[PDB]
Amino acid sequence: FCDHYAWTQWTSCSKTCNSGTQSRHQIVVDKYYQENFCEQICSKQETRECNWQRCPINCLLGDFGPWSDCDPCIEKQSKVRSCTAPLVAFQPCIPSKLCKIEEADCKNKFRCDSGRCIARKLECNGENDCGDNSDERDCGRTKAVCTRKYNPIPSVQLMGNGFHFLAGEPRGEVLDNSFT
Amino acid sequence: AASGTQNNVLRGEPFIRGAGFISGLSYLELDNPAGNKRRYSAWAESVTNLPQVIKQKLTPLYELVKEVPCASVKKLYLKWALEEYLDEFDPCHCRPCQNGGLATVEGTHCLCHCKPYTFGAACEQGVLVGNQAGGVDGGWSCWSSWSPCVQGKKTRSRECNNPPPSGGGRSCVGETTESTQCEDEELEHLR
Amino acid sequence: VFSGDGKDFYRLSGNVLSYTFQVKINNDFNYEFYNSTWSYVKHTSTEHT
Amino acid sequence: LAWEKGSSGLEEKTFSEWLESVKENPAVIDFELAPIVDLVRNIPCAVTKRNNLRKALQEYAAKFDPCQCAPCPNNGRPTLSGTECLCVCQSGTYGENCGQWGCWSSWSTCDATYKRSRTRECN
Amino acid sequence: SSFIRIHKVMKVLNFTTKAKDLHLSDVFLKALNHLPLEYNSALYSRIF
Amino acid sequence: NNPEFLQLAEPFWKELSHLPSLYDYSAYRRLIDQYGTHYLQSGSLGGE
Ligand SMILES: *[C@@H]1O[C@H](CO)[C@@H](O)[C@H](O)[C@H]1NC(C)=O
Repeated sequence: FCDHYAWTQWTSCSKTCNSGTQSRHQIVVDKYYQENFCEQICSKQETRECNWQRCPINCLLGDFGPWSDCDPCIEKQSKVRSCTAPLVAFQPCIPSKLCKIEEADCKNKFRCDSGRCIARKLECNGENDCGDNSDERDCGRTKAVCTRKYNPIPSVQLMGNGFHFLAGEPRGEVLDNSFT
Repeated sequence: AASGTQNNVLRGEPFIRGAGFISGLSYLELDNPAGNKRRYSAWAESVTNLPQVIKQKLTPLYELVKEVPCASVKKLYLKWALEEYLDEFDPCHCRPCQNGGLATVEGTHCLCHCKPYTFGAACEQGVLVGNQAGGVDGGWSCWSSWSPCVQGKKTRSRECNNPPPSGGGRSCVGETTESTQCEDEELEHLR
Repeated sequence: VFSGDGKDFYRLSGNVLSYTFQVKINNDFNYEFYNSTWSYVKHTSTEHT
Repeated sequence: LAWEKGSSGLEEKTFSEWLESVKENPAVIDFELAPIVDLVRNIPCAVTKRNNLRKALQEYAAKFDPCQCAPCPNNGRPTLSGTECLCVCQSGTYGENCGQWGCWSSWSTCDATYKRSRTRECN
Repeated sequence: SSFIRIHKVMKVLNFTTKAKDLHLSDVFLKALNHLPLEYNSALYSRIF
Repeated sequence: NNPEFLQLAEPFWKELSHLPSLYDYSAYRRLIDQYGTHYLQSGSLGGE
């Protein structure tokens, strides 16, 4: 019979975020109290923590830096500063020089329509090596490289993703795991 | 003379978000608090067969304005419009809600979203089941008049307001003031 | 896309950067049970003759 | 198995099914690393943009570092994802927020010789 | 009172990536071509 | 990934094009109401 003296309401938390402590206890020393030995078997206080989370410092960015000169193939200017506001915001630029040094990447290999550069040996082999069926577009005859259609390795794409060491979530896809 | 009073009220509100199987777990809560193992496995298979794209990271929507007529001007005006949208109906305007309730703005009306096992007009009744620490947390006030662009800085100066920390709860988390660079009409509309 | 914890095959796109087949699920439970019982009995008897 | 873990008491029946499901679709647990700048090799101008990417990675490591994040309550490893710092909880810890290398120093002045140094502290 | 905590880890099948002549993906090689010639840390951090 | 020529939707692109050149909060308010304030970059799809 301990709840006969109802516990008071929980007091205010001791601090805001760092560390919190609150306690509660209306016990009257009447005949019922002294004749039932409630002093020895019943607790007189209950303590527990409150707001056990840390105190995260507010994300504080810095002022913008000087405008960076632009010489890309796309007229965009960079502006970097060190949250909900964008980290780096790019705007249209006034380019002193437009795109240059544009040429064909492939020299002794085949140039896929999507930009990929694969060896000419991989053309007309009954397999989509470019990704957009560019090599197998109009092949009059193809050489069977594999006798039977086999299934791919399951979850093979997970071992091709990039890894961002800083973020703890590795990254999106960087390598292709369907090419053979 | 003998008198006896019996009163027991038990209510459950399951939330199973499996399109068709979502209602099964909600209906099974009648007299069965523990979830069925087979029903849980069926709901897991359903959730595997249907994604739950919620709980993902966000990015500023106005950044997607890349190749449109008057692209950069429209992007800057959408920046300004999103700022005005964010600060026109921010929850700061609404008065604080009782029992740590969270206020929202739907058009021109405030709504005190009540914690579970609570109800009332302003989340005042039904404090029987709190299961929390308690107190009164802090809430950020509405941003004051913006800076007149003396040197480009900002003059938001978000300070405390009518709901101060009283019940021992933590104060409003975040920066007190803000600082940025005035656009100067966004470099006089991009050079 | 290869078959990972799903259907036979799936087709991605250029705008989509990645598809993942890592199934990770979490859970949490907080069950409580209590009982408070009270019993007070009093009796008296006085006889005078 | 995750659902039955509420009253598992060291269950073993569903362990075989869970192992079969893991063999069907596993998750990356252990792994070795290597610089991503070595993957760009078959582009038109490889060496130029490769050196540019190395410089960009140097400047990004100078900008963002794991030391910038606040430490964790119990030996946690803080990681920087965007503008927030999350603590990686080890085995035996839980919660939303659960020695380590400190921040590097500024690059010293370029001496008369090639030798230029940078100092990190394990504080 | 009683408290029991369990953990486990399985070394399921793996694979070793080849050292050289790795075949890049479509989206990566496409994004890798839009990079400017002159150094620009801002646009280079995007692909990072 | 965010930085690319992401193929926008027909209604989204149409409403973005119908926005007036001069600053007008009226159309941008309805656009923000219909389309929201942010778009998803990355993250899992775990249920609740
Ligand atoms: C008393 O407590 C026990 C504890 O398990 C419970 O099973 C029983 O239903 C309770 N009886 C009541 C509240 O009348």
